[PDB]
Amino acid sequence: MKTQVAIIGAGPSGLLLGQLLHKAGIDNVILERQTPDYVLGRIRAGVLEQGMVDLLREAGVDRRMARDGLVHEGVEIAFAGQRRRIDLKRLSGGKTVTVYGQTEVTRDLMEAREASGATTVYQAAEVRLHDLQGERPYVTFERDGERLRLDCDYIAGCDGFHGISRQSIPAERLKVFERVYPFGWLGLLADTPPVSHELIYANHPRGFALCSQRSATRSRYYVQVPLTEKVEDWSDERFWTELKARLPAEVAEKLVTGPSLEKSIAPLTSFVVEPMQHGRLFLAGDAAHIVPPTGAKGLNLAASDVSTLYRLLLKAYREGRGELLERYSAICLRRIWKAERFSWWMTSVLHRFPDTDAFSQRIQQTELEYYLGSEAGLATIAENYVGLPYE
Amino acid sequence: MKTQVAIIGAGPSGLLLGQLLHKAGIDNVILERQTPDYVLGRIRAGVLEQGMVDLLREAGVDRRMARDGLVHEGVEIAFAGQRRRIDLKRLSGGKTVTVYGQTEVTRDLMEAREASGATTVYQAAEVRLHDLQGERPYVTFERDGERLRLDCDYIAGCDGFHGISRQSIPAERLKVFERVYPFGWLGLLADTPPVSHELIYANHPRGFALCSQRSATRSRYYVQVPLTEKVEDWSDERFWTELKARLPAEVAEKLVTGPSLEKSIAPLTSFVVEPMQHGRLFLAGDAAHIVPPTGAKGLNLAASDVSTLYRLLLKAYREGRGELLERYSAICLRRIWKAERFSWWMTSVLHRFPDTDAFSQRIQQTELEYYLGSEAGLATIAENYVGLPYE
Ligand SMILES: Cc1cc2nc3c(=O)[nH]c(=O)nc-3n(C[C@H](O)[C@H](O)[C@H](O)COP(=O)(O)OP(=O)(O)OC[C@H]3O[C@@H](n4cnc5c(N)ncnc54)[C@H](O)[C@@H]3O)c2cc1C
Ligand SMILES: Cc1cc2nc3c(=O)[nH]c(=O)nc-3n(C[C@H](O)[C@H](O)[C@H](O)COP(=O)(O)OP(=O)(O)OC[C@H]3O[C@@H](n4cnc5c(N)ncnc54)[C@H](O)[C@@H]3O)c2cc1C
Repeated sequence: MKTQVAIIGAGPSGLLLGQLLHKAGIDNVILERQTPDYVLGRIRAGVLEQGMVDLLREAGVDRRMARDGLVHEGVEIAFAGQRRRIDLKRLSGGKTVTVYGQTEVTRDLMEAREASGATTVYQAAEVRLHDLQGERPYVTFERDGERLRLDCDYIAGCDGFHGISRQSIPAERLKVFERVYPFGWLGLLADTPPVSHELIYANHPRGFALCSQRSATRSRYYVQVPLTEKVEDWSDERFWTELKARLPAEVAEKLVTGPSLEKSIAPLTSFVVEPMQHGRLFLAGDAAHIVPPTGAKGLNLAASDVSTLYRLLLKAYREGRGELLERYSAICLRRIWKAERFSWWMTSVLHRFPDTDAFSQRIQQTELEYYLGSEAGLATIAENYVGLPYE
Repeated sequence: MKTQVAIIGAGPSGLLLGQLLHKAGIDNVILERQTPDYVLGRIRAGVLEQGMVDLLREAGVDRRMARDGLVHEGVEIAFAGQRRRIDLKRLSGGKTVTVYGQTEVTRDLMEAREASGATTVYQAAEVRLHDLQGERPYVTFERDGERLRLDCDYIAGCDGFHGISRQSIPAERLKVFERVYPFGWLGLLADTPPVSHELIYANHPRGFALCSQRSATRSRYYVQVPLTEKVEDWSDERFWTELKARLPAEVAEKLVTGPSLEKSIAPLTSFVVEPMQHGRLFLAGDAAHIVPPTGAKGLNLAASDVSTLYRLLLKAYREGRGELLERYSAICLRRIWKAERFSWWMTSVLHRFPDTDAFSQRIQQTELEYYLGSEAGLATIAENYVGLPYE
């Protein structure tokens, strides 16, 4: 079989890229290792930037989002017995963020792709990339025991952190920057109304806690935990008790608890690879970088990578300007490093780090007091949170 | 002998406090371990905040400063082959900083004190504090072999980092926060015109460099060096060569070099003690806290401590409101921690740290790119640099 753009991965990056290209008349095939069900089971993201919201509209998949998404104008940070609200809207110059589950976005894209008739191969096993530096690269995979070959012009590696694409680039061509945090986030999804109409990030002596939501009757909560913890050691009962201990009293008493629909631990890490391309292979999303969830940037960076790749591919196909593709990495990395810096900052001021001396603890506390008390300080948080401009 | 306020230390803190109190009619005695000459030999500070400038006027010692000081409206940061100017004036809402040597400020204060006839005892050896928690504390010292006693109501410890005052407070009453940096600043004072009309802080792969000044014909330069260095290993020739290697080409070629009037190494440290008082003893300046020189806050924090102590002492004596003195520490510490956080931030983004991984190096570079490229980011630097409001 042959196509123009082969896409490895049917997570949000691959689906979004596939939809945008399909609409512009550029044929693409998506190869996914898992089943549609497995992909739909991943909870993940809840916060979307306006740029991503606009990209969904451009891809014509925003109906359900416009109806069901919750536009947030502010966010709250609680520390040392204080609760400070950051008016994102006022401080960023009118921008806001939208709360809409990653599961929902993925479902919308999958339904749109299914309807268009564009090619998608689930359970595509043993994907291998070939002749990346040639003019005719190809992808081989197994479907029901038989090895098939897919010829194409370009390959978009949208296969996440553990994908085959980043592994297909000669190791000596890549420079990796990585940082592993000494903690993870234990998350719990409950069919209960959220404790607040806005998100609450809490810095507490026992560790970080976050009150988020999915809708008016579905909440998502997180608590920082050591990497040595096992989810089976955390009953719903223990989670609720611990969550309450980390929140302000007035917030903790209005908390409606309930059984969990989902519970899991996500370890925190930062990861960046430079460059993000090799010959005809271009990496996008988690395949090229990981950000700790504290700043809500992961999916949102996947969106800007895809927006950039789609626009460069359009010029290559429609305008015959293939030279512009060499610029992909430089353009993406500028935004990636700034989002990484913000996600790192947020993580360092909201979490409890093991083996922290007295000086560092005081500085951490003073960072919050200063940034949340100064108009200039609040503005740096707000502009980064709503998301920096796309290039 | 008897006095109202005994002041330990004739550095800028003690002299400034002594002058303000004398003018308000509150008698004070200053005890200094060294000679006037030794004190005058310390180069130190070059940058003053507006609050300190205003306090000098209030103390009636601003003539020479108003004539000789240089008002700066901006400052420059050079990194990765770029030179970025921070318009302090525009970004802070009209505030600026004044460049006037600490040696000059000290000389002005010493001449003013000498003229007023207020008591100052130089070469006051073996100073000891007594009955701090009593209603009648006293100070003993030796002058020309004979031990004298000085009775007083209050004692102001303005004796710097190695003073006797902080050592006179029961160790279990104090909580110390400290951080030692793995480098020092090798400074050089030259009788040459400065390379720029504004300061240049430079982050370079070889390490930090700073281009400062004292007047139109006297410059002060610094380069970051390991703590294992000896000033005798650094000839003027080696210093100039190294300085040039760390500055942008265009700046390095306009550099007028010359023999040094003074050369010394200052190690970098952060130090805070809580509280800053014990009974009738109140600590001010370096006796209570040390900030790395990167943010130019040391002398400037000494000024706000003194301004607060003077105003509280005025109410105690003039208005009989002695209870207000219990508030000294809380008021000072709020400003101290914010200046410490800024001095720490400045130090971490401008210096080369040993054993820094690739991720940290990129984040350091991105911090500069973001803060110097965003209006909100530039404003946080500017408002902190000109100095946060006095309480
Ligand atoms: C707890 C948590 C909270 C988060 N919160 C937020 C938030 O609020 N906002 C935000 O912006 N981000 C958030 N993120 C991040 C966001 O979820 C991710 O960045 C996003 O999933 C990345 O999308 P992707 O398509 O690049 O990769 P993925 O979602 O990992 O999808 C990659 C796909 O490729 C498939 N694949 C893998 N290997 C192969 C192969 N060899 N062959 C073929 N197919 C393969 C995989 O099965 C998968 O379907 C959060 C993440 C977590 C863990
Ligand atoms: C390289 C460098 C650059 C700097 N640059 C700046 C700048 O640009 N701007 C800024 O704000 N700050 C700067 N600082 C800091 C500033 O110099 C100090 O914070 C300031 O000297 C503190 O004043 P002080 O009076 O509290 O203490 P000091 O200046 O140390 O004076 C204390 C006095 O007490 C005396 N004393 C000591 N022990 C006793 C005793 N036992 N009995 C009696 N007398 C005693 C000492 O001899 C001394 O005279 C810089 C510092 C350095 C090292």
